Amino acid sequence: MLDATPKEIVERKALRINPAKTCQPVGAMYAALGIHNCLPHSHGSQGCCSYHRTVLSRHFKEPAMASTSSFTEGASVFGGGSNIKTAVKNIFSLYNPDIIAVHTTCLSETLGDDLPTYISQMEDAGSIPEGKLVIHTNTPSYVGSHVTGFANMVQGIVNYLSENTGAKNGKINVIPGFVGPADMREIKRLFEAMDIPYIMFPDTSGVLDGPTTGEYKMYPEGGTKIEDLKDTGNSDLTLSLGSYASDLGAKTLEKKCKVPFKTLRTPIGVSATDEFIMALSEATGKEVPASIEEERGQLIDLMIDAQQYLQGKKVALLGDPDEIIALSKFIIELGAIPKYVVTGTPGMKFQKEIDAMLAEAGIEGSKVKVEGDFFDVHQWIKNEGVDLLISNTYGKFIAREENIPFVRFGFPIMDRYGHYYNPKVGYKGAIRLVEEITNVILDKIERECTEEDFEVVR
Amino acid sequence: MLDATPKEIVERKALRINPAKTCQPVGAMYAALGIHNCLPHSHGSQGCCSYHRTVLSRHFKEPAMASTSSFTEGASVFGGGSNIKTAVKNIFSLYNPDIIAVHTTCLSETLGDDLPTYISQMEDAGSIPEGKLVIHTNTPSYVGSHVTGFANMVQGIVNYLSENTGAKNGKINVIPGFVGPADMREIKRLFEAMDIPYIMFPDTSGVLDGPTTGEYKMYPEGGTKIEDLKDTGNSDLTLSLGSYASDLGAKTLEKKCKVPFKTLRTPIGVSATDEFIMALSEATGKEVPASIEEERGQLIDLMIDAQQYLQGKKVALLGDPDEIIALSKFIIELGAIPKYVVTGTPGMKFQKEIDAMLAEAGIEGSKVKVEGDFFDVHQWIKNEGVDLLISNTYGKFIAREENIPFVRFGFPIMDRYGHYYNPKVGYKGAIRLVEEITNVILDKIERECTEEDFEVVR
Amino acid sequence: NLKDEILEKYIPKTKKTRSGHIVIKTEETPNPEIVANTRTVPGIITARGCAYAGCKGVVMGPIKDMVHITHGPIGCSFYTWGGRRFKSKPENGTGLNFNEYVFSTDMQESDIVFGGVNKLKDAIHEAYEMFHPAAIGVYATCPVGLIGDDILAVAATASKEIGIPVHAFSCEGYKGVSQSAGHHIANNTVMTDIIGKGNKEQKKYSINVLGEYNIGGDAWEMDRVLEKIGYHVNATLTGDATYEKVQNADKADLNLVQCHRSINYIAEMMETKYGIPWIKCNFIGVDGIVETLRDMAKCFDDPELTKRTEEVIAEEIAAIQDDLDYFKEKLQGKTACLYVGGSRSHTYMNMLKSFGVDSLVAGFEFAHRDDYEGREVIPTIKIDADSKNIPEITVTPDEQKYRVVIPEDKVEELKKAGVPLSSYGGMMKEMHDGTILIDDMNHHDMEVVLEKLKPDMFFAGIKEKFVIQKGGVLSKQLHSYDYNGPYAGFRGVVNFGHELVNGIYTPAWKMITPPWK
Amino acid sequence: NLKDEILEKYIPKTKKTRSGHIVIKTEETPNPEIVANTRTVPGIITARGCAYAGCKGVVMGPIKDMVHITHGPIGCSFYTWGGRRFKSKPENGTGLNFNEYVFSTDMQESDIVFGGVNKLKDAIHEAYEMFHPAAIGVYATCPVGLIGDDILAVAATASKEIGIPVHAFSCEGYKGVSQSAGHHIANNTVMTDIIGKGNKEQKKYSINVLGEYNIGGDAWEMDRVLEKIGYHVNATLTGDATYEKVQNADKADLNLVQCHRSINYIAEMMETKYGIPWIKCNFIGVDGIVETLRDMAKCFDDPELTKRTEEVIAEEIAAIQDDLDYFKEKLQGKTACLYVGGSRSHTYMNMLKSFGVDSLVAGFEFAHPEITVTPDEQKYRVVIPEDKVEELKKAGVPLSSYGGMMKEMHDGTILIDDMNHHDMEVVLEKLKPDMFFAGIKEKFVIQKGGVLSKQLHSYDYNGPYAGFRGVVNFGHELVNGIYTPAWKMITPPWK
Ligand code: ICS
Ligand code: ICS
Ligand code: CLF
Ligand code: CLF
Ligand SMILES: [Fe+2]
Ligand SMILES: [Fe+2]
Repeated sequence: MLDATPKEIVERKALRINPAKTCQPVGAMYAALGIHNCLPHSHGSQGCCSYHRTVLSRHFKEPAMASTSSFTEGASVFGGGSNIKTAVKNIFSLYNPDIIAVHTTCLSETLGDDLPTYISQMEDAGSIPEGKLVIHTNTPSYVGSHVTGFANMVQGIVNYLSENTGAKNGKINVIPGFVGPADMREIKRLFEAMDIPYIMFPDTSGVLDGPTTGEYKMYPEGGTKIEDLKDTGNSDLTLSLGSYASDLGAKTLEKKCKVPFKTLRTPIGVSATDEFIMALSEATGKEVPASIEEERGQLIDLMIDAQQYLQGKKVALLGDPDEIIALSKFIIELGAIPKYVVTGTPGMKFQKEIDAMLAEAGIEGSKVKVEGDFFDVHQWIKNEGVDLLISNTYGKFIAREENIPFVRFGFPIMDRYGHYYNPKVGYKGAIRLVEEITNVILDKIERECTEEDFEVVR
Repeated sequence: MLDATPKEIVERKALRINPAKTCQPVGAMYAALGIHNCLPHSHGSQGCCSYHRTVLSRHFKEPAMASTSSFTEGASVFGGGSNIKTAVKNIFSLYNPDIIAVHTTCLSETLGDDLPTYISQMEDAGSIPEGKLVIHTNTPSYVGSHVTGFANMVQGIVNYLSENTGAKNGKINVIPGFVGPADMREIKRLFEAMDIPYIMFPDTSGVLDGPTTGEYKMYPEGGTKIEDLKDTGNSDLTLSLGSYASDLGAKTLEKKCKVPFKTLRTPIGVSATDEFIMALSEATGKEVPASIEEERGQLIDLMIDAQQYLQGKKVALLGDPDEIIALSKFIIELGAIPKYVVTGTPGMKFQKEIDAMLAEAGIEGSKVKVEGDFFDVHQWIKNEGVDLLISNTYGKFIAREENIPFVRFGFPIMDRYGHYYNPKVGYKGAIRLVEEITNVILDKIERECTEEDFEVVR
Repeated sequence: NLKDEILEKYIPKTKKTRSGHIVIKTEETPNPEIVANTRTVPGIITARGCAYAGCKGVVMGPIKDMVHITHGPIGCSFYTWGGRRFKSKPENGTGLNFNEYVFSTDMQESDIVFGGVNKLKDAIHEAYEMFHPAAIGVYATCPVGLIGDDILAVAATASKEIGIPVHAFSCEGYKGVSQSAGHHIANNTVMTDIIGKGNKEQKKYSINVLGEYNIGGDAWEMDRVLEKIGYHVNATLTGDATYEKVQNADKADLNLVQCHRSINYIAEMMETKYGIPWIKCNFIGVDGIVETLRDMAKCFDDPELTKRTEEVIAEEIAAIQDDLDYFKEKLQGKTACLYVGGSRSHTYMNMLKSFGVDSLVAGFEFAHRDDYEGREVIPTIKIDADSKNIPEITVTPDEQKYRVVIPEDKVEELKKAGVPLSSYGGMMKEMHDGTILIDDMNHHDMEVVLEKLKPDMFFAGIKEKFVIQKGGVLSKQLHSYDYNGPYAGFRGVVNFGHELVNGIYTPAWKMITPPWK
Repeated sequence: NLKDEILEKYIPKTKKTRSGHIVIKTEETPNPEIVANTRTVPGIITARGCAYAGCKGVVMGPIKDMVHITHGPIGCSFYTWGGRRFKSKPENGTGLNFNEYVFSTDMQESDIVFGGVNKLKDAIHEAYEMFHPAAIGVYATCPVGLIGDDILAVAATASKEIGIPVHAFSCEGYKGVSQSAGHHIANNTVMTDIIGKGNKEQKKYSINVLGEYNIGGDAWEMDRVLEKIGYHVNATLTGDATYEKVQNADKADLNLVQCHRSINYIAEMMETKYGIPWIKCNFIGVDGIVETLRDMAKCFDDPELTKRTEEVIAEEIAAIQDDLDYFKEKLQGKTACLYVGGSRSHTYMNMLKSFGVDSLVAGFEFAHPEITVTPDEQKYRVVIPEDKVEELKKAGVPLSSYGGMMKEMHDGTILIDDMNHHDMEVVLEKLKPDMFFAGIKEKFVIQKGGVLSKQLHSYDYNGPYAGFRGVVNFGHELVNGIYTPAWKMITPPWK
């Protein structure tokens, strides 16, 4: 397993191996599925759309609908204008979404396609039926990652939809960042327990974690309603969860509609969940109810009860920046050590936040890399080992080859069932994480001990 | 590991090895901690109380308070009357519970100690202060199991406290059986989602799964309140979940207070949860809400999504009768086979119920045994292997020796952290069960496949 | 009429273009003309992929000791990371195997604006120095031609410096209309620059299996039976292949063509250049396996081979007959539809029919007219604007290596005995009257079929699986095999049947409706 | 003062009995009279166990190739199923090891009403035929005497039919007042019916370690150091012991007594009967370990053994010194209380003191047939001649005697016999110690209050804690506990 990976590290500046990111468009496709009755649309060659729909189905074990402009060599010479006008005509009549959310590929971006022009030409020709909507964003794959793509699509939604009409709704907007449907559900549950009215967007709960009822519905029950997306411009405040995924939209909404915003870490672990709860309380004067305080105390109880298996444990983490920042802090809060910490998504923020929390905890000797990949981490592991690995499915190779306890986290997870029902955020999610971590640590201890070291209680 | 277990079998009628039960009193202590401000009391030699407190702490990673009559050799001659009277004086003055819930040991039962007399003498002598209560049950360890002990303490609660005052409360009583605090939480959540007023008793939620707040409270915030236990005689109906743990109390309540009852299976799996929900609907005329319907449809989605890993899998199960009956049903509902099915608790019902479901599914060649033990199951496995083992912690020896995917379930689980926060009942609990089953099946496949049979998607 | 029901909702322009892609095989016209290999209608919700998928992801990727470098932004590389289940083992237990890696140049904005050729050059050298593979591949993606990168020249410059082959593939995603264009692009370079470059000596009874990618171990199961009968499997293009085996592909006497769509260019060109004849290989389902093995025996015309062929067939059938009987008892009378890429539809229909299951509709992503109706229509076909750009390679006989493998006398007698030497009659030839075929099937089409025919099962891919299953209908995957297999060969019929019966009889299908409804 | 704060809430009668059980050990009275070994006050929330736990669970159970049958209802057996962490390995890789099993007669109502001797006889025979062990043990529980079962006779009859020893132990739970009575019951039968039945040849520099149960691998660690120096460890009673090694315990020249409370009857009787002297073994903490090793050296009085002893000590300490300095830097200045069963209180206090941790309160659960032996004719021998004993004592080696745990503790230490929940909570509230070591029943009670509680019985599922490597394990786990970040996150930020 991974035989070709040398132990000795030679300088590597061009060849990317086993990436810790994918390209923008699927992040925008995911955001778009968080709008009710929306068809995502991929403006480019159809290979992209098929691959992007595919990963979402492998991760969620659910349908993932989207259409494409299907560029051929013709569009490569003359641009994709005619392709997208043809698409929109077929989409509204065959499939009747309420809104089409268009993103782009490396192909249409390299060509410089002018979506705002095609869209106003479509309006003029009457190709967009009364009461239907077409929105877009630009998602060049050679910039950033899928996280950037999600961020760009959220900006698109506010560019086209959000309007301040004078009629205050008394609500808080929450942009949950690039997180799963179970996390969106948990964030909503906590708003509801504090008694705070809100609008969450995007929201993929009830879209990518849906029931089997015996009838297939092209547009599932969930997703934020268009009418509420319009209403986000009448809210009191926007909470932006995860700066990489969420800030662009929150800042855009502030510029466009004068809704102030506050940036928070993705609420994974103790401090980051505490900061989210304190923000809700400070913004509304509402008290923290007993239910929420009990959950927190149960998390603390677990952290203390299980402490011996966690203290000083060296952890390798790979993933998306917002989530890996928050999770790294939780690892430190558990008494463990983020040893190797990598994201494939470019940006200075990650390096600064990880370096800072490591210094605060007195931890020296860790490696933190922005635009690093799984091959980097594997080589690092061969030089100095770790006790725990946390990443998406693609860490399984390292986990097996190096015999490391492994926790699946982030995107995509394509090889276990039900993860899309399991929160990782809030006090409830933190409990789940501690269970998973201690479970795999204990499993290893028990697989490998001699029979004479075998234990009934742990 | 367990090298002394022969493969070839010689019938044992006297030597019990690695039992699939323990004695009544811990079940009674557990039921008692399900009463608010109650101190459980062990009427016998102090070694029992120490062992019984200890297993509850090993299982819950929590305090488990109880007092004891501390019989000495003298009691073996003059009975335990004087010991309990002295105990009660010390308990009220030092520890000041609102109720002392007494159970017995094999020693007091063998001696024929007469608790009703001692209690009425303490009453007459004034050793029980104004507003305080002492209740008892009889829990001979040579009869039945810990499940019988729970049943008996529930009957004791009813015998002493339940009163029909003519003042209807419009509530349904629910006796949840010998299940964990997370199961009690889930059952209550479902009542609340159905908008149905209820009294649950016993209720260990908030007692054996409680937070760390920085201050130790001898009597945790949870437990059913004495005033609500009295009020159980004014309810419209009692739901008895799991006949072994709960019918005795429910029948005793019908005879004493004229509250009718219905007996339901512990709500593990699809049919058993559906039966609980339909009973609640039918008793109240309340509609089943969208949230519960969505949960069920998610369970169904999961059972279908993960079907290939479950179909035809041979499963060995050991544990307590109400839980194993309902879990065996769920195993069949998953498309799998209950191959070896054992409880250490005596009674005909287990045998009948399991035989019946195997025959309904066309399953032959399974072995079902009442008053079997882990040594039995190990021998059977050596003759014909299984794909999955489900049992308490003590299954881990067989799991390791025979290399079998292993799911911890039931009582006691002393070697992982957080299980007492994880429901196994309802649609939510069934989802957690399916996740655990499919995870351990998948982990084994991946651990043992050759490198060229290694897989990114499953 | 199902065709009319499918077409009804399309707008006029679309209805007119789609109508020709739906046909029905009848007794009156058993080989109906179909419109195929045209551009996808924008917005219609296709399952098709791109030419890069066809080239890198499908044909070239499985060559295990060649480093495959995607020259593009990161997604093109990420989405070819283990999703397609070609199986590989290290040759002789020790050779290089890069199956667990994906390699790329990870193009950034600077590469788009200023050209990416310097980064590609550096990446090729880094791969060489780190891994010393047998060869390197460089695969174009959407931006590559547009930004001006000459990958052919970068590759040739690198190859001279590093001393191993470097092959460039211009498989930009927008070329052609589907994966098919990618197959063609790969075949051209494999033929001209890899096949015949080796020097190994030919063994007796040597065959190649062409257009076989060892998905889920299929090729190893094929090889198990072929080697038992007595053949030497010289090369499999390209499932579990080493570079050097492809280089020695010319060292065979007969080419078995499993996937005609993906590998027919190489089959034709090897016949022209080296004299090696081919036959269609149908290694899915008992009927196809047996016919393939009997056809092979007759080509070699060896009394021993022939006797062994019959002994092995008889013994492999006897070992699975109890399972076959079980499948039929459990499944007969059920109905299915299937949706494939470009091949295999009739063999799966035939395997299903051996279980008593009738197949009503066969959908396709991207099969060509020659795949449906036979190569005899290749003269009548005219390449439209969208596919005319893909080079058509021409080879000439190798004076020194050419050989008459089977004399023309024997070739004539074989065709009279029913052996289709160096020909292929198409998928529809074999299908039952009443079969409805849909080229470039889409979501709308699929949903009409489901609603009107109510099949018990609809076999497809990962994008459609959960769509079909949400409606209560079983959908087993024909590409990934739901992470099992093999499905090819004698043991494959058992794996397929076992998994199918397990799927149909899963209890949850009957629990979907809650008891309060 | 503390004694009076603890006593305050007790009702008058309880107050009077409990007063004698709490003492403050000072320079005025270097060892004040404590009341010990009295009945537990009913309802007071003790931690004590029963005589069956002391006999089967503690002393006898660790004998790995003997089948221990519990004669009683199922619980007595169930609660001795792996909770006490004596470690065993099969002898020479191949011998019998029953550590993962518990065996019972699983008494039912019919056994209570009509007697259980017939079920016990069948269970003995089934165990013999199924496992062919070195011996079988039969252990009484609460109902056994009362229902009229003569387990002595049942054992004797079965031993004669099956041809291996079957030992009956009348360890009914209600006997005595604590696990201590169970120790005594086991010791009598081990001394009279097992020790001395062997016939193996005695080796040079032979020692036994008595009252050592190999919890978490303790005995293997102590053997490592002892065998390095050059002793032959003849027998450990009973950690990782075979039945045969117990039978050959008389084949040694010196008995080390680790747990004096549990094994003193055997130490005293082996001296009387075989003339093997003993010394107290304190193999916890560097000071105890080195003092133990220097006393053993003085007893053999062999110049090479004495030299190797000092060489081993120096290198063992050198190997861990950096760990010990780290523990002191991280822990000095903190305070501890301890709560043990019957032993070890002072060794742990000493080890804690070597890290700069001061111990304020030491609690105990219970530290304090009567048989007589006489010199074996064919086997008695003077191992250390008459006044060589005198030479050793005048040079600080207490040969064949023990001073008591209290005489060696610093002044001011408060001691509580049969400590109860009420007492413990007063101590926690008044003294506010940084840590309070105890057992599983107390651990979560203490830790709910924001105080670290590492277990002194189960070692929190780690170990060894004995020996040189044990000091490092203990210190490492202790530092990890104190510095767990969650302790400082208990209060939420909205408070
Ligand atoms: S190559 Fe083709 S789409 Fe012939 S691109 Fe596709 S591994 Fe399909 S129907 Mo995936 S023409 Fe192979 C195919 Fe068939 S990837 Fe595989 S299953 S037999
Ligand atoms: S025998 Fe005794 S309670 Fe001396 S009954 Fe108890 S394995 Fe304790 S303080 Mo558990 S007199 Fe041993 C003991 Fe000490 S079980 Fe262990 S730790 S040194
Ligand atoms: S049709 Fe085919 S897969 Fe698509 S891009 Fe083009 S060659 Fe490639 Fe690539 S990086 Fe992402 S996945 Fe695309 S938007 Fe570009
Ligand atoms: S003091 Fe000791 S442990 Fe107690 S019983 Fe008595 S010998 Fe035994 Fe046994 S079966 Fe259960 S645990 Fe008791 S109530 Fe009886
Ligand atoms: Fe699903
Ligand atoms: Fe706890």
